Amino acid sequence: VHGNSDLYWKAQRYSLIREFHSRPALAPPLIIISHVRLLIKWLRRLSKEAERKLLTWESVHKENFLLAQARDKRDSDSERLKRT
Amino acid sequence: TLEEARDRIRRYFPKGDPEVLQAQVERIMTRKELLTVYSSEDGSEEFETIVLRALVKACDELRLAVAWNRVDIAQSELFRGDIQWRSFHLEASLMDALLNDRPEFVRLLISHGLSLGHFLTPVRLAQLYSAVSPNSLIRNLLDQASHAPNVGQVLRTLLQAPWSDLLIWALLLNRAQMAIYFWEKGSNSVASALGACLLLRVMARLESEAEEAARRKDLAATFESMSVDLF
Amino acid sequence: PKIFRKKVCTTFITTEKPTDAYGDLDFTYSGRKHSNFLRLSDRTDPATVYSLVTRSWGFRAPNLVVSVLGGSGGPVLQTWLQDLLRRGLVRAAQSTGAWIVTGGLHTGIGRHVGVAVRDHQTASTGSSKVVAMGVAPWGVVRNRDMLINPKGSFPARYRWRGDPEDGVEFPLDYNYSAFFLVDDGTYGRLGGENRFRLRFESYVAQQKTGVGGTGIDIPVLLLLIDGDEKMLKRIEDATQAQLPCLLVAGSGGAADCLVETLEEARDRIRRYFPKGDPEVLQAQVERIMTRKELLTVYSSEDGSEEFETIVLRALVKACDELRLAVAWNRVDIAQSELFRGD
Repeated sequence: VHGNSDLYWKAQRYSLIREFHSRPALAPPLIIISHVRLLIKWLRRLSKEAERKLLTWESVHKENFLLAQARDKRDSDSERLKRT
Repeated sequence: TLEEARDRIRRYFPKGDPEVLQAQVERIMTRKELLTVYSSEDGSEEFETIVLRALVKACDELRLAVAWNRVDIAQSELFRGDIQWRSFHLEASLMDALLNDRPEFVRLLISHGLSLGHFLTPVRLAQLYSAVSPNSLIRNLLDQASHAPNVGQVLRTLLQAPWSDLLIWALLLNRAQMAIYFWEKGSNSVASALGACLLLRVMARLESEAEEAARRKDLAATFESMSVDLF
Repeated sequence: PKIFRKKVCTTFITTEKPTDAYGDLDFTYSGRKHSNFLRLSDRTDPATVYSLVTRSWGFRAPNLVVSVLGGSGGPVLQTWLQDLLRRGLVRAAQSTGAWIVTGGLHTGIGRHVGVAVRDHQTASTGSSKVVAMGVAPWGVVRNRDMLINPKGSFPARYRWRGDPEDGVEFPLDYNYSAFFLVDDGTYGRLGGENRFRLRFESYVAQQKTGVGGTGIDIPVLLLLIDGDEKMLKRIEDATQAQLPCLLVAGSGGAADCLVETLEEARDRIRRYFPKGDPEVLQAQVERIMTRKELLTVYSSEDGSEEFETIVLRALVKACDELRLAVAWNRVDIAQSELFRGD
């Protein structure tokens, strides 16, 4: 079970980090300050050109990935045997 | 049809009733358009090209190539530069290639040059979501979406580049080769492979038939490995 | 990237003014990349044109430039020449690495070349494309009005309404990689383009292949198909500036010089192929016959095959061939040239 426990731990490692990033950063002996502040708020109730440059960069690498996939399938031995 | 010697011909082939049968054969010669000859051919070969020759003589042939599920006919009819295939011929044959499950015709007809922003009218997009077997899963999802075209609500209860509309179309009807081709043509590829993997696994848990749920889990594994390799 | 190419290139209407029409160019079709176009003056240098293509648009330096001329078959060309332009020209342009320079418009032999490029791009998966370029006069463009905004770096949505083919305006073809649009200022007629065309061909022919340099001069060849009377001045203006040429059988507009190189029956030949102006055109054809060295024949060949050996035959007739074998990245040519013990 050692390999499946590594695969499970890495996937859970994202949501554990996200839990600490989403916490009110004040220690639990002194955390009453942040709970008072959230109680007050409860009482009262990229740029476009940067995304275009990013997505065209992604599409360049997509095309190189698909061309190398087609060359690897074409130079395989079974498709040489089909073409002969 | 190669052409009184008429009365001669009606008196050594049939051997009886010359002038009545001559009136019959001349009735056939009134419509000599609808008559073909199979003489100087290969013999027991290339029957299909002569069927197309008879149907074009009696006159759409690209739509016949889709309907017979035979690709070499359509390919040879596109290399012939005398015809100069226009837009509405290619658009009609592409709808026949999408309603049926023929992905190699979709690849061949898009590579020839065709506008898809002019193609996907909302009438045609309404026709694609009605190519549904009535005892499937997407039929119940669309009917419950209208009970309270409406594919955005179907995505909500589950979750000019129009390539993403055809990707969502091919995922909801579980077409494997269609959805992979529409992934390879559109942009924003890493997020769309993870979105395809999510949507297929949600619909695979909700599937009644066991073979179709097995089919959807195999396709979702394919989209996961493509996002891994691209990233 | 758009402002300096607006200012350096100019257009004249004659007041010579900065440009407004350049950038990318998409069509209605899907799955394809963008083509580059530029509204350029007629009296401008090809030096900044070459630097604009090979450094800003993005293109490798050519190893070969072949210009396609003709166009006597308007609606339908023969299937024989259709197979020659499909196989023999484009597979050598894709293997050796080359530019095809034709008129960018639909008319003439522009459609037949562009269909050959698209059919080569569809019938195989070559993982690349054949760089075909086009020059066209600005006044003959069908709807040039979709190109006018002087800002720059934009896909201009070019449109085909499906119009009947009038002989005043012509639409651009959709199978080329880049377009040159020359603002001559007459707005009426094909013919005011060929000066910049021949100057740009000779400017490419003057430069050389290589990494930093130290290579052969890029061989520029001319490919003649049927054509009209308006090409005989172009054949002579080309062969005056030291450019080789090649001739296919085709029809009579090239068979004029084919028969005259196989050899008054002269005045006869000048009065059934062209059908007009005997003695002036006879003076032109005899100007071509002064330099019969720079003329080759493609008649009794395989057809759509062994194009590259005939290119070497034309360049050696006009005379290094081992260096051409290195520059084209093709090994069988050099190997066969080393086994020849002569």
